[PDB]
Amino acid sequence: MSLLKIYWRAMQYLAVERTATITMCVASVLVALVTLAEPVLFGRVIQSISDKGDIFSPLLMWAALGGFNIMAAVFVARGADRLAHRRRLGVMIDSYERLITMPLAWHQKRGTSNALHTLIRATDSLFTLWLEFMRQHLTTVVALATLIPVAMTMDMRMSLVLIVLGVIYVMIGQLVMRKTKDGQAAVEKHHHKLFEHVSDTISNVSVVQSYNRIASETQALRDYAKNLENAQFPVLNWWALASGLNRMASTFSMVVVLVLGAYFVTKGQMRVGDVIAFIGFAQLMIGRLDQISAFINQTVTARAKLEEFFQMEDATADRQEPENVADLNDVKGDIVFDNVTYEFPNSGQGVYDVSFEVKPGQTVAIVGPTGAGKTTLINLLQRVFDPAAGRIMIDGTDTRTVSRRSLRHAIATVFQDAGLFNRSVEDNIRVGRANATHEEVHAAAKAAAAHDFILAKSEGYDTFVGERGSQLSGGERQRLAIARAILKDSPILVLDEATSALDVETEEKVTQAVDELSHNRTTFIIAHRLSTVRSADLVLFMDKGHLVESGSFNELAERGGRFSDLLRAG
Amino acid sequence: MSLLKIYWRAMQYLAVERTATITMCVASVLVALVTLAEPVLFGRVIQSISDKGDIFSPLLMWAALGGFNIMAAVFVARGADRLAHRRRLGVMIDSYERLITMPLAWHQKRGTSNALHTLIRATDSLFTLWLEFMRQHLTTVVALATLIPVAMTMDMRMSLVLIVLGVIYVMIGQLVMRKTKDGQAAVEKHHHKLFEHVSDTISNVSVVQSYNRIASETQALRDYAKNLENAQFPVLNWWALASGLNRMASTFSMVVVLVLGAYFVTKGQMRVGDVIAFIGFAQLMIGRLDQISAFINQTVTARAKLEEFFQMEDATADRQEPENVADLNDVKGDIVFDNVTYEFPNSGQGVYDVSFEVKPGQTVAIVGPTGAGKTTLINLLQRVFDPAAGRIMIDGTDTRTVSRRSLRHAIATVFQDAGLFNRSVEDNIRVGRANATHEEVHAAAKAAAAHDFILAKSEGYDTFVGERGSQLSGGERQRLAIARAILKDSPILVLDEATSALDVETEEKVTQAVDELSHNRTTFIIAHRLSTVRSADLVLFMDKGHLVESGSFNELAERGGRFSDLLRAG
Ligand SMILES: OC[C@H]1O[C@H]2O[C@H]3[C@H](O[C@H]4[C@H](O[C@H]5[C@H](O[C@H]6[C@H](O[C@H]7[C@H](O[C@H]8[C@H](O[C@H]9[C@H](O[C@H]%10[C@H](O[C@H]%11[C@H](O[C@H]%12[C@H](O[C@H]%13[C@H](O[C@H]%14[C@H](O[C@H]%15[C@H](O[C@H]%16[C@H](O[C@H]%17[C@H](O[C@H]%18[C@H](O[C@H]%19[C@H](O[C@@H]2[C@@H](O)[C@@H]1O)O[C@H](CO)[C@@H](O)[C@@H]%19O)O[C@H](CO)[C@@H](O)[C@@H]%18O)O[C@H](CO)[C@@H](O)[C@@H]%17O)O[C@H](CO)[C@@H](O)[C@@H]%16O)O[C@H](CO)[C@@H](O)[C@@H]%15O)O[C@H](CO)[C@@H](O)[C@@H]%14O)O[C@H](CO)[C@@H](O)[C@@H]%13O)O[C@H](CO)[C@@H](O)[C@@H]%12O)O[C@H](CO)[C@@H](O)[C@@H]%11O)O[C@H](CO)[C@@H](O)[C@@H]%10O)O[C@H](CO)[C@@H](O)[C@@H]9O)O[C@H](CO)[C@@H](O)[C@@H]8O)O[C@H](CO)[C@@H](O)[C@@H]7O)O[C@H](CO)[C@@H](O)[C@@H]6O)O[C@H](CO)[C@@H](O)[C@@H]5O)O[C@H](CO)[C@@H](O)[C@@H]4O)O[C@H](CO)[C@@H](O)[C@@H]3O
Repeated sequence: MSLLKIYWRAMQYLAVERTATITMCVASVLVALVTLAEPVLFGRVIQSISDKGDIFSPLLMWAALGGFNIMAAVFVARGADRLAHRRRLGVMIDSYERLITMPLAWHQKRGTSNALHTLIRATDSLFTLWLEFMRQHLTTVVALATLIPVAMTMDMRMSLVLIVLGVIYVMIGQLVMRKTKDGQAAVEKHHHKLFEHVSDTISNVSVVQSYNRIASETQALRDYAKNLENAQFPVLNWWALASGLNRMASTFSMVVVLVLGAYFVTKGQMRVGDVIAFIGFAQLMIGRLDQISAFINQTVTARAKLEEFFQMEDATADRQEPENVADLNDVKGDIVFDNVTYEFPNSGQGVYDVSFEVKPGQTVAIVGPTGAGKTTLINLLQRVFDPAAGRIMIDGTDTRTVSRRSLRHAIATVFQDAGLFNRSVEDNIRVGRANATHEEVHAAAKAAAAHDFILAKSEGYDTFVGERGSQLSGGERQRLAIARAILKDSPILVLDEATSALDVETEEKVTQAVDELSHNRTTFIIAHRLSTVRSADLVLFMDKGHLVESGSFNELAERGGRFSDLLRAG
Repeated sequence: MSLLKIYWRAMQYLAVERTATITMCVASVLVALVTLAEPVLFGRVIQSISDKGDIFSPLLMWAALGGFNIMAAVFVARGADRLAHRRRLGVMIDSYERLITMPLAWHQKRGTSNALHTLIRATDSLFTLWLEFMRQHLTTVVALATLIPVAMTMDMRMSLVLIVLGVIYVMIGQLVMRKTKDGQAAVEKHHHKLFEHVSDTISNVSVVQSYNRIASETQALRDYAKNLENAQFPVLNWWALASGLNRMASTFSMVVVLVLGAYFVTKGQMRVGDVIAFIGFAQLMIGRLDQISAFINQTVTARAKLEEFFQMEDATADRQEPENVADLNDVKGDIVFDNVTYEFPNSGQGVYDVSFEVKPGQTVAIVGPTGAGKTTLINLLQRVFDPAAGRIMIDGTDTRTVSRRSLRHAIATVFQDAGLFNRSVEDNIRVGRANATHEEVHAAAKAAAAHDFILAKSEGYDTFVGERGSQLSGGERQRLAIARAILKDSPILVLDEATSALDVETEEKVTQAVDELSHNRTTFIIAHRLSTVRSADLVLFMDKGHLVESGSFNELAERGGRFSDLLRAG
C-alpha cells in the first residue's frame, strides 16, 4: 500500500499548476472516448448492408473522428512535455531554496555526495513519472473503465472471455518478470566478474608479459566463459517470453475471439462488424496492458529512490520560523562565554564549561593538541547550531535573540579547504564582497601578493578553476582565501591553520601583511605551527576541554608545565 | 557506402558458425511467409459468401498457421540469443588472444584505458547488432521483398498508393530525426551547464553559507532556468512528432486506404477481404519501417565505435610469423653490445653507439642524470622491440635468431609500479613461479621480510588487494615484488629504482638480503640513490647517450670530473 501513497504525493505535487492541468483531464477523456469509438465505427462501416448502401456519411464521420484523434495526439504530447518540464524546474527551485538554508550539521550527518546523487536521480525519475503518465498511461485507465460496461452490455460472454484472457496474460507476464529478476543476480555476478577480470588483465599491460602466462591466463578465462555459459543456459526461454509475450498474447487472443465469433455466427445471431470491433478491442487492451505492466515495473524499480527523496524532503521540511527580530549594528568584538558545552557525537562531550572574555583591540590565539575542542570553539563562535547549555552575549544582547543575518554578516571565516567555484578566478575574487567593483580587487590582490602569480601565469586573471581547486594547489587557493578575507574587511577575523601551505619566505610576508592590515580588529588564529602564534596578543591553552594557561607573552615564561615543554620542543 | 562495408564485415564474422546459421535463414523466411499470408487468410475468412458456408477448413488452417507462427516466435528468439552470445564470447576470445601477445610499444603509443573502453564498448555494440538483427530486422526485408510483387499483382494502384505512403512516412521521419539531433547540441549544453552549476553549489556546502548570497545564487539559478526554458521552447513540436509519428502514419494510412477501397467498392469490382488484407499490410509495413528506422539510427550512432574497433583489429592483425626456431639453454650472462641505437620519439635518438661487455659473476650498476638512456638500456636488455642498428649476442648466438620463449624466460624484471592483480595476495605470490607449491612461498616471504607484515595484519595472507595496489602503499607492493623476484631465482636480475620506497632501517636489510641471496648471478641495478650503488662491482656512467666512466670502485677516486662532483654532492 506504500506505492499508492507515492502516487498520491506525486499527483499532489503535480496538481499545483491548476491552470494547465484541468485541460489535461478533459483531453485524456476525449482521446479515450474516440479511441474506444473507432473500432465500433470500423465495425459499422464494414457491416453496411453486406457491402452496399449509403456509406458516405459513416466514412465522413469516421474520417472526422480520425482527424480529431490526430490533432489530439499531436497537441496532448506537447502540452504534457511543457507541463512536465515546468513542474520539474519548479520542484527543483523549491528543493534548492529549501536546502540552501539548511544547516551544515545535517549535511555532514547524512553526507553530501549521496545527497546530490539521490536528489538529481529522484528529480529525473519523478520527471519520467510525470511525463509518461500524461500521454499513454492516464488515458488507458479511462479507456478500460469505459470499455468494461460497453463490452459487457454488448456481449457479456465475449466480455468475460476477454477478461479471462487479460488476467491470464497479466499473470504470465508477472511470472516471467519475477523469473527474469531472480536470474539477474547470478547472471550479473558472473558477467561483472568476467569483465572485471579482463579489464584488470588487459589494463595491467605489464604483468601479462612479465609472467609468461599466456596459456594459463587463456585457460582461466576459458573456464570463466564456460562457467558463464553454464549459468546462462538455464535462463534462455524466459528471455524469449519477456521479449515476445506481447505478440504471443495478441495473436492468441485474436485467433480465439475470431474462431469463437465465427462459431456463434455459424448458428447465426450476430454480424461481422461487432466481431471486428471485438478484435480491435482485444488488440487495444493487449497493447495497453503491456504499457501498464512496463509502467508498473519502472515504478517498482524507482520506488526506493522516490521514497528516499520523499523522506529527505519531509526531514528538511520542518524548520525555524521566519520573523523580523531585532539585529545588531556596529559590532565591536566584546564576546563573553559562560558555561558553554556542546556534544558533537552524542557519545561524550568534547568541551567542558568555561568562562571566557575577549575585548576589542586585542587578538586571541589558541594552541592545543590533536583534541577536537578547537573545532567546537570555532563552531560556537560562528553559531552554526543551538548550544544545549551556555550563554553567548554580544554588545549587551544575546545571540539567540539576534537573527543570523547581521550576527553572521559581522563575522568572516577562513579554513583550510576553502571551497572555490568552478567558474573564473575573477569571479572567485569578486565574490568576496556583495557587489564591489573592479579597482579594489587589484589592491586586495597586491596586499595578499596574489596578483603577479595570476596575471603573468594562468593565462591572465580570467581562467576557469576546477572543482575543489583541482587545477591549483593548496598555496594558490590559500592565497586567494587570504585575499578574499582581507578585502572583506570584516570587523572580526577567525583563522584556523590558514597559514600552513607555503614556504618560509612567503609565509613571513603573508604574516606581515595580515598583521599590518589588522590592528583595530580582533583575530582568532588557530594553528599548530609556532611561527604565527608569536605575533598574537593573548595566549591561550587547550587540553581536553579544560583551561590551564590564559595570559600574555610576559607571563608564560614560568606559568604551566606542559606549555613550557611544548615551547621548548619546537 | 562505408556502412555497407561495416554490415558486410559484421555478417562475415557472424557466418563463422555455419552449423547454426543456416537454420536461421530458413526460419526467418518461413516466419516472413506466414506473417505475410496471415492477412490474406483473414480476408479470405471474412469474405466467405457474405457470412455463410463451409468455413471450418479455413479457420482450422488459419489456426494451424497461427500456431506455427507462435512456435517460430518462441524458438527463433532463443536460437538467436544463444548464437549471439556464443559469437560474442568467441570474438572476445579471439581479440584477447590476439592482443595479449601484442608488444607494449603500441600499447603505450595508442594508450591502454582508451583501448579497453573502445574494446568493451564495441563488443557490446556488436553484440547488440548481432542479436536484434536476427529477430525483427532480418525477416522484415524478406517480408517486404515478397510483399511488393504480391501486392502489385493483386492491385497495382493500391500498391503504388502504399509505396507513396511508405516513402513519405520515411522522409518525414528522417526530417524529424535530423531536427531533433540539431537541437540536441544546444539543449544538452544548457542542461549540463545548469546541472554542473547546481552540483557544484550544493556539494560546496561551505561557501553558499560563507558568502551570504542566498538571494544572488537564487537569482542566478532562476536566470539559468529561464534561459534553459527559452532554449527548450523552439523545439517542442518535434518531440511530439518523434513520440507519435508511428501512430500518426498508421492511422492516416489506414483511413486513406479504407476510404479508397470503399470508394472503389461503391462502383463495385472487389470485395472486403482484400481491403482488410491491405489494411493489415499497411499496419505491418508501418511497424516494420519504424523498426528499420530505429535500427538505422542505432547503427549510425554506433558507426564510429565499430569503425574504430575494425581499424584497431586490422592494425593488430598483421604480426610476426610463428616458427620453431632454435632457442638457448643454460644461460650464463655474457652479453655483448655493439653500435646499439634506437629512437624512441622518432624525433631524435636518446642513446648513441656503444660497445659494452658484461661477464658472468659480476654485477653491473649504471647511475646517470634525468636523461632517458637508462630506460632504453633496460628495453634493449629485455628486447621488447627490434633495434634499428646494433648487435646483441648471447652465448655465441644472436638474439634475433632466438625466440622470446627462452630468451625472456632466462630474464627477470622489477620496476617501480609493479602491477598486482586484483585477486588475493597468496595468488600474487604464487604467480612468481609457473606452478610452485606452498612451502617455499613462506621461505621467500621470510627472505624478503614480507611475512610478518602480511600474517598478523591484513587479515592473514588471503586478503584481496585492489587494482594498482589501491589498498597498499609503495613499500608493501615493493616488498612483494622483491619477494617475487627472489623466489623466481632467475639467472639474471634487472633492477630499476627497485629500492626507493622505505626507511633506512628496512632499506639496509633489504639490500643485505638481495646481496646475500645473489652472488653467482649478475644484477643490473639502476637507482638515483647512492646507498645501494656501493654494494655493486662494476660502476658505469650515463650522460646523454655517451660513455665517460666505466670501471671499478678502486679506479673512480681520480677518474672523471663530473662523477667526483656527484659523489661528493651526496
Ligand atoms: O524534450 C523532451 C524529450 O526528452 C527526451 O529525452 C531525450 C534525452 O534528454 C533527456 C535527459 O537525458 C539524459 C540521459 O539520461 C541518463 C543519464 O545518465 C548518465 C549516464 O548513464 C549511463 C547509462 O548506462 C548504463 C549501462 O548499463 C546497461 C548495460 O547493458 C548490458 C545488458 O544488460 C541488459 C540486459 O540485456 C538483455 C536484453 O534486454 C534488452 C532490451 O531490449 C528491449 C528494448 O525496449 C525499449 C524500446 O526503447 C525505444 C523507445 O521507447 C522509449 C521512448 O522514449 C524517448 C524519450 O524522449 C524524451 C522525452 O522526455 C521527450 O521527447 O527518452 C527515452 C529515454 O528515457 C528514449 O528512449 C526516447 O528518446 O519513447 C517511447 C514512447 O512510446 C517509449 O516506449 C520509451 O520511453 O523508442 C525509441 C525508438 O523506438 C528508442 O529510444 C528506443 O529504442 O521500446 C520498447 C517499447 O517500444 C521498450 O521495451 C523499451 O523502452 O529495445 C528493443 C527495441 O529497440 C525492444 O524490442 C526490447 O524489448 O533493452 C534494454 C535497454 O537497451 C536492455 O535490457 C537490452 O538491450 O534482452 C536480451 C534478450 O532479448 C538478453 O539476452 C539480454 O541479456 O537486460 C537486463 C534486464 O534486466 C539487464 O541486465 C540489462 O538491461 O547486457 C547486454 C549484453 O551483456 C549489453 O547490452 C550490456 O552489457 O550493462 C549493464 C550491466 O549488464 C546493464 O545492467 C545496463 O542495463 O552501463 C553503463 C556502463 O556500466 C553504466 O554507466 C550504466 O549502468 O545509461 C544512460 C542512458 O541514457 C547512458 O546515457 C549512460 O551511459 O552516465 C553518464 C554519467 O555522466 C552520463 O552520460 C549520464 O548523465 O543522465 C541522467 C542522470 O544525470 C538520467 O536521465 C539517465 O540516467 O543521458 C543522455 C546522455 O548522457 C543525455 O541526453 C542526458 O544526460 O534527461 C531527462 C530524461 O531522462 C530529460 O531532461 C532530457 O530530455 O536524451 C535521451 C538519451 O537517451 C534521448 O533518447 C531523448 O531523446
